[PDB]
Amino acid sequence: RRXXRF
Repeated sequence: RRXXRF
């Protein structure tokens, strides 16, 4: 979630 959201 962190990576795609960022």
